Amino acid sequence: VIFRLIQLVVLVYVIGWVFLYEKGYQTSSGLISSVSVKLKGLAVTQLPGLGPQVWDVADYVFPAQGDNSFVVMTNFIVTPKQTQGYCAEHPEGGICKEDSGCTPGKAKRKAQGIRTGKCVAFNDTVKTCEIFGWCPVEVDDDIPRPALLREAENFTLFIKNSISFPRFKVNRRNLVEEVNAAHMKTCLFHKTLHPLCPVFQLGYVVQESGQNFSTLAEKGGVVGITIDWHCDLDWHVRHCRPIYEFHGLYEEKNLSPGFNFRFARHFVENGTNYRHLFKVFGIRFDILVDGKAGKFDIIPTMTTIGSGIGIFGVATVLCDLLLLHI
Amino acid sequence: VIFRLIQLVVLVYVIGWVFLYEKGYQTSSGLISSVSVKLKGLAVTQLPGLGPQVWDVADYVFPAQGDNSFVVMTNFIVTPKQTQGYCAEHPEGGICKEDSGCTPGKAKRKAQGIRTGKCVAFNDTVKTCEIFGWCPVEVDDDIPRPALLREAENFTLFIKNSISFPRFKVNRRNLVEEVNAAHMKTCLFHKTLHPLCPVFQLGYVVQESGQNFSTLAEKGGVVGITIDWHCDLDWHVRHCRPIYEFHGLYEEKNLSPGFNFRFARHFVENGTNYRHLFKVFGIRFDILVDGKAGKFDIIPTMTTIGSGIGIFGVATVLCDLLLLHI
Amino acid sequence: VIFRLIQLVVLVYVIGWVFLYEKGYQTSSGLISSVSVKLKGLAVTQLPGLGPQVWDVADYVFPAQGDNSFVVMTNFIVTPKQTQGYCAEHPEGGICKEDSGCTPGKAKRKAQGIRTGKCVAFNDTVKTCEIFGWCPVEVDDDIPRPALLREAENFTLFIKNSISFPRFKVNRRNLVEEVNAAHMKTCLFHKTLHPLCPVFQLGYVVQESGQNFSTLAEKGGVVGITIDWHCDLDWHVRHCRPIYEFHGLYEEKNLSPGFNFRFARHFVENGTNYRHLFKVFGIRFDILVDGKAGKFDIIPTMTTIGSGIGIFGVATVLCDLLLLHI
Ligand SMILES: Nc1ncnc2c1ncn2[C@@H]1O[C@H](COP(=O)(O)OP(=O)(O)OP(=O)(O)O)[C@@H](O)[C@H]1O
Ligand SMILES: Nc1ncnc2c1ncn2[C@@H]1O[C@H](COP(=O)(O)OP(=O)(O)OP(=O)(O)O)[C@@H](O)[C@H]1O
Ligand SMILES: Nc1ncnc2c1ncn2[C@@H]1O[C@H](COP(=O)(O)OP(=O)(O)OP(=O)(O)O)[C@@H](O)[C@H]1O
Ligand SMILES: *[C@@H]1O[C@H](CO)[C@@H](O)[C@H](O)[C@H]1NC(C)=O
Ligand SMILES: *[C@@H]1O[C@H](CO)[C@@H](O)[C@H](O)[C@H]1NC(C)=O
Ligand SMILES: *[C@@H]1O[C@H](CO)[C@@H](O)[C@H](O)[C@H]1NC(C)=O
Ligand SMILES: *[C@@H]1O[C@H](CO)[C@@H](O)[C@H](O)[C@H]1NC(C)=O
Ligand SMILES: *[C@@H]1O[C@H](CO)[C@@H](O)[C@H](O)[C@H]1NC(C)=O
Ligand SMILES: *[C@@H]1O[C@H](CO)[C@@H](O)[C@H](O)[C@H]1NC(C)=O
Ligand SMILES: *[C@@H]1O[C@H](CO)[C@@H](O)[C@H](O)[C@H]1NC(C)=O
Ligand SMILES: *[C@@H]1O[C@H](CO)[C@@H](O)[C@H](O)[C@H]1NC(C)=O
Ligand SMILES: *[C@@H]1O[C@H](CO)[C@@H](O)[C@H](O)[C@H]1NC(C)=O
Ligand SMILES: [Mg+2]
Ligand SMILES: [Mg+2]
Ligand SMILES: [Mg+2]
Repeated sequence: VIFRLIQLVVLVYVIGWVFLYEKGYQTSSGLISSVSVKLKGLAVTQLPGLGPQVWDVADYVFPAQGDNSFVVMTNFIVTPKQTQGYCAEHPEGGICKEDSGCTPGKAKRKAQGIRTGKCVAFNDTVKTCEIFGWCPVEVDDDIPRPALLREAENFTLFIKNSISFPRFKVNRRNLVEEVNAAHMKTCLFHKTLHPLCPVFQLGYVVQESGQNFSTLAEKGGVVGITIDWHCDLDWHVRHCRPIYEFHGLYEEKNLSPGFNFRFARHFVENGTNYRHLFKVFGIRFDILVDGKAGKFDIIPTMTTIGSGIGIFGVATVLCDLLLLHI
Repeated sequence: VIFRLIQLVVLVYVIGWVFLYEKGYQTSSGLISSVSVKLKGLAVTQLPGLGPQVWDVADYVFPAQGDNSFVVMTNFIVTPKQTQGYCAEHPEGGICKEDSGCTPGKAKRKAQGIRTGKCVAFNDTVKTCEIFGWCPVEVDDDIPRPALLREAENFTLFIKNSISFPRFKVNRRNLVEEVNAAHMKTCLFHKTLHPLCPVFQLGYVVQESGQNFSTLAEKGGVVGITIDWHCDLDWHVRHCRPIYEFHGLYEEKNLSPGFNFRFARHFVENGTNYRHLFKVFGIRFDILVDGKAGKFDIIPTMTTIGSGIGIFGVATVLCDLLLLHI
Repeated sequence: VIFRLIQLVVLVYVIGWVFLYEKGYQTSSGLISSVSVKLKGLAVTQLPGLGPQVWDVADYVFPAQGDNSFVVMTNFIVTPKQTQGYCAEHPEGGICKEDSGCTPGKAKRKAQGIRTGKCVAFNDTVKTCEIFGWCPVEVDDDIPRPALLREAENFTLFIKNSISFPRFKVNRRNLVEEVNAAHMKTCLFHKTLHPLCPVFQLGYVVQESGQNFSTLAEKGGVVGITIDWHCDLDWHVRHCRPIYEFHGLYEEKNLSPGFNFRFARHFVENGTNYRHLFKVFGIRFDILVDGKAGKFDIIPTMTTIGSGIGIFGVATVLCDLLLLHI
């Protein structure tokens, strides 16, 4: 009788686990995703010598059109009115005492310009090789300790994620039926309180990634936002909801901490070409959307049943051999 | 004799389905893809007060260098010569009667600037809190009903998709051998007539995604272009061709319809910093390239044969048990 | 005795191959990746009529903030001070003898502007239809044979790849423990000599992709950089290292060789709107990061053991049938 008992255990396993837990009766399809991101919020940076400068979405989001991976500027160093000319290079490229030390040409690594070959004063104490390039050279030694856009903590990120399961011809948007005009007006995403609001406060996103916004704001950082669409299309499509998880690890001990990049805003003034060089420290938000849809299909159902019978057949042989040797 | 009959059925299944349909004799490798997109076409927008403005690829493609996900501008709202200053904020941030209602600071959500705390006239009828920020504030209430770049319907998208199967060291470009200089000159992609022309008319792409370009043009939209490379490398490499499928669902009832973003073109005029704010309504084309290559390999062939023998062994046991109990 | 001999062979197979080589005792999880790219190096282009122009990271990287897919400019054609006006279109849009040939409107394909309908002289020998658009029209017929930014060969690409295995809560950066401040100062990645230095010389990357930088520099190109994280988390996390492989095939015979795009730098001079049109020929670097982590888990271990017993049970039946029929 114990022989058939195992058969029931195998039958329970197949039905309970393979046929039900793993949804063996369902076929699976990946998704194709499109992510639209809009940032709302504004930061003001009043440099002691420069009047209050405002930074809206058009100025602190890179790229402006948005992408799966986009950068929100949280701190910057600006070299205003850079012009192509001769000037002393940054001392990070070497410090010279006389023109003999400087060699005409271009530095082998991290070149700042075309070295003329004569030493010139970078400042009163330090003399550096004269280069041809964007002048004055960028001085990014002093990152602002309170991030100039630390107010980006309260910026709101609206993630509009349109997914499709092409095999099942099911289109879903992360703005699920629950999300309405009233929610989009005042809702801020919370992992438990508002798990479906597609408006994310950047500080909350960074905090839920296991990171500190104040630390990430100063020198930039990385936050990974995963949107998971695990949907059972055998149920009403309204249950096909996204799951948001935030990822990131900022170790100050780790070398090259944070994220930064340089971009320039070229302009012409007084019939001369100038540019504003910005070393933008910012949090790169990588929005990775993954998921699978499961819809009942007869072909996986039959193969799962066939696999269950095959498992049953193997188990009966194993029980037969077991009883013989024991 | 029925015992061996089932054996043939299992043998037919293994050979016919596992060994041939599923190509069990082949090993499989994913692909690494690079997508190059070039947009050709031009739109002219003659505002009643502003002379005819032309929009070529450098101006309506975001990003200009292109990407797997890029935006073609189909409609825009422009705030010309925005300057950082004091002005009335947009009424969407609140309408005030007196300065008492306004509070100095920054709005908690969708902040437009630094509220000075005194109510000022946004226009004759409506007074809004004075803010410091980009002035005049954007008025995006009236989206142009005929899209300013509705001529983007006839824009041509050239998708240059270079894929590689690194395991098989096979490199393919969507410009297949069939595609030649004469085709690239006049061909427009059609799902059946010209299924290999890599030049796609945007209107056709939107139409084949199940969407209406006129609707998507006004408020933006999303079109997913999937390039599938299902190649059997046992055949000549010339048969490794891409398959293009277009995806998208635009529901006007759905909240936040379409896609839009704001970008600015900063410039200096009369020794003052200005910017042109554009609320760009556009169709975000997400080009997702997937696929797998199958090349004959002895190791999968042996395992498939071994699996077939294993299936044969299980089937014989099942037939044995069947005949006993029946 | 040969019966049990096969049992050992199956036991060796399960333990040796399934349980050990394929790490059946381990569960597997994909990774979520964020790629930060910084380009260092400078190129100078001294046009015979235009003074030496320098190109630093802010000017030759598209997008400036970087992405998984980014473009490093290696050659460009510039149309300076384009303004919206009437002028002769490029002869690629058609050559006319009289105004009768030109038709007012817009060309059906590759439109350059709004044709006024009167033929005008493009140059002394050739007359083309007058259009309204960006003037003077781009003349990209003569790509510079020595690429203007062929010095991009010695540009250094710093790939900062932060990955996470969310199931295992393991965060890794391609700046592995071996990589320190001293390495990041002077190291250049080599496939064998320095396989962990995250600073890549562009010439080396193109060369290791099977391509010639001089060829790719002139007309652009594509290089795929794959970062593979195949990590066994049963071992210390310091062994979770990335593997870099470079992919690309440049066939001059292939149609549409290379990669190029057009972007504009709009500016206002003398109270008039102008733009600098750049046809940027560049190498698009697609950084695809993939990999899987394997950590010992009891559930895969039991199923692998159960599968091994199942394989053992099937093998015993096959040996039984074999001995009967033979
Ligand atoms: N592409 C590159 N080639 C060579 N060195 C690089 C490159 N990118 C960064 N580095 C160097 O690596 C170190 C850390 O890089 P990281 O970008 O995090 O620092 P940083 O202080 O912002 O650098 P920098 O101001 O030099 O761009 C610095 O010494 C930086 O100069
Ligand atoms: N990041 C965000 N934070 C908060 N609200 C947002 C955000 N992005 C969009 N919204 C709001 O969500 C609603 C719909 O968003 P959507 O971007 O589709 O509309 P819109 O009319 O283009 O918005 P807007 O002009 O305010 O950017 C609007 O009320 C908009 O203000
Ligand atoms: N979107 C498009 N629609 C139509 N033709 C296109 C498109 N993109 C490129 N082409 C044409 O395809 C051919 C090769 O394309 P490719 O971009 O490699 O060449 P090109 O010389 O840089 O082109 P162009 O200067 O015309 O942009 C050219 O004749 C080009 O005009
Ligand atoms: C001069 O420059 C060096 C290197 O950047 C810096 O350490 C030093 O403090 C500077 N001195 C002054 C007086 O600014
Ligand atoms: C964000 O939270 C509130 C705004 O409602 C404010 O009190 C706080 O200071 C803000 N923090 C920053 C860093 O701007
Ligand atoms: C973040 O860092 C700041 C300063 O480094 C510190 O005051 C604060 O307690 C940290 N944590 C949070 C949650 O802000
Ligand atoms: C004033 O602004 C409000 C809010 O934008 C608008 O509804 C109204 O039509 C405007 N009135 C005039 C006369 O422009
Ligand atoms: C696109 O098709 C033709 C151009 O050949 C033209 O008749 C039609 O009006 C165009 N449509 C738009 C919206 O520009
Ligand atoms: C698209 O919409 C327009 C106006 O909304 C309508 O006239 C047209 O019939 C629709 N369909 C197509 C295919 O253009
Ligand atoms: C005139 O333009 C045509 C077409 O671009 C070109 O082939 C020819 O060489 C040009 N002639 C001169 C004198 O520039
Ligand atoms: C790159 O290599 C060295 C620089 O160290 C130089 O001799 C060589 O000419 C450079 N090549 C180019 C194309 O700039
Ligand atoms: C690359 O091309 C140039 C010119 O086309 C040639 O001189 C050189 O030998 C080629 N190979 C390498 C490795 O530079
Ligand atoms: Mg620095
Ligand atoms: Mg609005
Ligand atoms: Mg051309």
